[PDB]
Amino acid sequence: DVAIVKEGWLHKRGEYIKTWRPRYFLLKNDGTFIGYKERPQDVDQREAPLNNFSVAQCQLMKTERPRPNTFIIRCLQWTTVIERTFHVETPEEREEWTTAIQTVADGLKKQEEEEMDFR
Repeated sequence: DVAIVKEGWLHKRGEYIKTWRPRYFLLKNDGTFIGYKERPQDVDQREAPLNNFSVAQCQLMKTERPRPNTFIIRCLQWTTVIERTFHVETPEEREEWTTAIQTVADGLKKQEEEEMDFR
């Protein structure tokens, strides 16, 4: 029952080269957040994504420097800290994305609690 919640272009900052590159991202309701260099094609041939990570259990932060309307997805995975940084042109667009991501994460957190509580 996995479905795309929101998709669109985002300016993503590199993990190694801290430069910014346009990436087409798709957020699914199972937590999947996948980004491509180009908008995906309809075939088993379609190139692999450049970014692929679950937003489950992650935290959303907003910042204005160095670029305004920046949002960061931070996940504490074991001993490794994952941080993915994105920028959009307007604060409205950022709210659009952060709300969508937070809703998906919250849904997954709800499922987690229902599995782990009072077992």
